[PDB]
Amino acid sequence: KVFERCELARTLKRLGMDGYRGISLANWMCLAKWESGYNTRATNYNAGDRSTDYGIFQINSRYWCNDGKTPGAVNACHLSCSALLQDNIADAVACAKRVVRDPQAIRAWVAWRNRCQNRDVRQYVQGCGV
Repeated sequence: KVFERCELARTLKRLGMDGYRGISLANWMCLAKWESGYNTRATNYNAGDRSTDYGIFQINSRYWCNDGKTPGAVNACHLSCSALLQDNIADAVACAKRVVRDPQAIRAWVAWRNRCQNRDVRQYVQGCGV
């Protein structure tokens, strides 16, 4: 599913993401926007290390979910990577929360550092009623 901007903002809010571990909803929107264009079925293979990024937040198979084909990978969110390709983002949100409970928090995603950090992200939630 490809979410429309405000549709996703309210969906994330309902899921408890607004201010989760100090991360504003606007930051999560900026992350999903740059990672997948709000697309839950997006996938990106990384030929260099044999891992794959899954779903709306492009969560990597090396450390977060199990796809059974990534060498010596672990599964910190304890989910099948398939769970990250659902139209319903509840599991992807639970996993994204798991990711930010680590030392780097939101900085775990390089795309967030490149396109969201120290930037005006207000735009992402404007007019969405969140």
